[PDB]
Amino acid sequence: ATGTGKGVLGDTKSFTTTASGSSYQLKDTTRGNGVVTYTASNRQSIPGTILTDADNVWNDPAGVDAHTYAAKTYDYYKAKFGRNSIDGRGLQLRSTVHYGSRYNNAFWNGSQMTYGDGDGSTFIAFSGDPDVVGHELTHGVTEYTSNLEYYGESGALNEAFSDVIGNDIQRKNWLVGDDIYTPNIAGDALRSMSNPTLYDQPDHYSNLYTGSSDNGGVHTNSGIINKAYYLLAQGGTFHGVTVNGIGRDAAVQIYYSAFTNYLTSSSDFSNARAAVIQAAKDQYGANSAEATAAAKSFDAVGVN
Ligand SMILES: [Ca+2]
Ligand SMILES: [Ca+2]
Ligand SMILES: [Ca+2]
Ligand SMILES: [Zn+2]
Repeated sequence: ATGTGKGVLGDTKSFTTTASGSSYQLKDTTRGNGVVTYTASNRQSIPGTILTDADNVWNDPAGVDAHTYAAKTYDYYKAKFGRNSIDGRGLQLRSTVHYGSRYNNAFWNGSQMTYGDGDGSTFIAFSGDPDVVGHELTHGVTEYTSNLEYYGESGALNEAFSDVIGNDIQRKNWLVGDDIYTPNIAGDALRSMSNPTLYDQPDHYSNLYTGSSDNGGVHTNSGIINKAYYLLAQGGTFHGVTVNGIGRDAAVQIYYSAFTNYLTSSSDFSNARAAVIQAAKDQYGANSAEATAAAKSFDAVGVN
């Protein structure tokens, strides 16, 4: 069936649902093994209950966006990368919204995407930014490919790949989480990929966070890798190094191959530089403008 409804930002969209007895479930059986979206009813049991609606016009902005953006992310991976869901074999995509009460985060737990509502002040419902949905689902992609550990540089790479892909899905700007952060302030964000230090992330390896909090800085140090991706795609001169931009299309192919074919669970930033150079060589040639840009983007952020 074709359901309709407003997302967290008030925009009407359509998506696929399933008629089941007297009502419709928020369940799309046409993408892999399914896209299925649940409510946790403001408690913390997951997955919770499949969301239902009597007339297929939905009034659950968070669930509309969780469901729609998971279907769009499914379409994006298959269309862009030839990948069928998280495992490449059609894994069912399960999302739960209204997790907890005023809960200020969202996460991938090894099985499904779970989204808090936010407290209404700092955050609104987290599925409202397709780059956050993209971000969380890409944590499952990483689990099934490089399986990058979630500590230190490995864990920062894990984070950075989730931001590169989430951001690339929407393509609105160089920001992450901007649609759901601080609804009373325009143009800020959880992270910036073009200017990471705006939100207290380092943009160069010489300012790597080396403390133990946050699993050794995994949401901090991703700023360095996000900056390298930005320089590869957009180009720039940074720390004296000029990177000729190769555009998002080519950059995201290079990073996708790098992070799914070449990195492994213990990889650090140096290995990521090697993997990104290799993917650029695979795709454009050993001495191509693209392979040269890949190497310069890492020179620029001080990863040798
Ligand atoms: Ca209705
Ligand atoms: Ca966004
Ligand atoms: Ca804001
Ligand atoms: Zn993450």
